[PDB]
Amino acid sequence: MISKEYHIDEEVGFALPNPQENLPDFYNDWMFIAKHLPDLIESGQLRERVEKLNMLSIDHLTDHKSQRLARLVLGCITMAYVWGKGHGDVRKVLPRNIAVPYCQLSKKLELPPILVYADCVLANWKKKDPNKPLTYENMDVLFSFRDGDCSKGFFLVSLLVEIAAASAIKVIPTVFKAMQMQERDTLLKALLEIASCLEKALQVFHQIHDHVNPKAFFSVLRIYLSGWKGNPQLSDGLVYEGFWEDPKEFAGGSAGQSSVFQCFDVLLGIQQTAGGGHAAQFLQDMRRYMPPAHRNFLCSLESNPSVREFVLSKGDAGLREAYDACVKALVSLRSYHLQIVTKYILIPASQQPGGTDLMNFLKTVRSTTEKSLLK
Ligand SMILES: C[C@@H](C(=O)Nc1ccc(C#N)cc1)[C@H]1CC[C@@H](c2ccnc3ccccc32)CC1
Repeated sequence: MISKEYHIDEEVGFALPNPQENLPDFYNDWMFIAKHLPDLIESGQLRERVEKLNMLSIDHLTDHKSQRLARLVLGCITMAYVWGKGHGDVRKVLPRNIAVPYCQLSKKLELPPILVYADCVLANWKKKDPNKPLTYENMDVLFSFRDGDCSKGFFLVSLLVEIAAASAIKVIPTVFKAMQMQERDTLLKALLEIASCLEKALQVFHQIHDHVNPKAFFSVLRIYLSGWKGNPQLSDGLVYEGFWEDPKEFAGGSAGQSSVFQCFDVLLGIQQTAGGGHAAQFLQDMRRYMPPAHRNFLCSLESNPSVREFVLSKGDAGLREAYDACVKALVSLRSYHLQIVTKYILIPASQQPGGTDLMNFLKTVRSTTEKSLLK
């Protein structure tokens, strides 16, 4: 069984299980804004509310989950204050009232003060009826940016795929032991179970199409998931008033912050972070934007001896086809993602009178995965 000190749930994997929906009543003022970003934005009174808050303390955030719930709240608020209505009227300074508690709550959690995927996907969800299983119709998110930003779709579908991969994560310890103990039949069985679980994860990703439409994602939701690294409209980054003196640059959320988007490449000995290509560095950098425990899990995989070198050594066609199945499944997940980015960005972007740096990254990530095959 996997170590609980990495905070992987036998059931939900890298998602946070049964996330806190409510902060202690001390924090009712934060909760009210995050619950109503749509309304407060469209009114034009979102910045008014934030600027009129008191500097609350983080010291009443006790349990890990209430701390994770706060970080999701402040991170939604921060993106709303910075980006506004999403049409270019931008704030370059985050008020102490909010920047200070946020930067504190982050340092405690080892995360940066910007909304990351482990916020708005892994900790942003509830099951309506506890007894029923984790299907979309039984699920909701906790927070959103504008009406019809399709944020429910993009986050829950992401999350479901994360859950679909939990099944595969479960097996990783079975692999490394079979190598350590030289149990070949057992290793093959495992690689096949893992491959099946990613074929499953692909069918879940297909659900994307029912719950997101192109116009809304390109023009709206993309705006609120943008950060301030290499961004022209915030050339130097964000001032976190009262916590840091200078403005700091921080990246927008991306699929690259998903552990699952990394853990299997690493398991299979695909050197995504070596060699140093633009894409290679970007995946290494986003590891620092993951929960500390989850960054630790990936790093300790690089520490175990290579699954690729072992399979290559044995001259065993069954192990090769089995290893190939896991690699081919990942190629499917990258190819489907390429299809999604076409439908959801590049086409819309061609209708408004960055966009493509993302495609290169995935053509590279895919080409590096396809070249990691044997037969
Ligand atoms: C929809 C997609 C996403 O971008 N979510 C997402 C949601 C919110 C933010 C933010 N702020 C950023 C990102 C998710 C994550 C990637 C995943 C996937 C694709 C390709 N290759 C894979 C390989 C192994 C496992 C999963 C893979 C598909 C599901």
